Amino acid sequence: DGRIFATDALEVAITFVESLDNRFMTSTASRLSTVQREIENLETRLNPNPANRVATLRRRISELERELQEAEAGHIEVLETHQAVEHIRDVYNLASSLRA
Amino acid sequence: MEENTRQRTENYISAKNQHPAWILLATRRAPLVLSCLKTLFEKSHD
Repeated sequence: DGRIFATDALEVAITFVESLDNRFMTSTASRLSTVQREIENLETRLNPNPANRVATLRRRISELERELQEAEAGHIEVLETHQAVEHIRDVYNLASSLRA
Repeated sequence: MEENTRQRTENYISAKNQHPAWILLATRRAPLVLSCLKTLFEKSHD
């Protein structure tokens, strides 16, 4: 139509060039918690046995109840300055990965 | 087995000589074209 459109090769080259400069680290404490969470979620959602799923759901509910009970005492834990920065960067990386 | 080491080199050579991304990167004018294209496509995708 007389217009130019980018392809996957151009996107790959642009990604390489952009990653040449300073780029966000993925070898971080966060995105380790993320992979652990995703692995546990996949393990729960992949099992065919319903009893195992029920037991895992009950255990998660128990842990959430314990956390809520602790919070009721006022034990809500802010993460950190640097920890918050790292989590924000991790989330930004994960979100940016959605358009590849 | 060195096959994983010779077919790998063949694949790398083929990609270097054929894949548009590596061809553009190796081109001695790559920075100018890359900057122009990135600037053009940063604003519009239609």
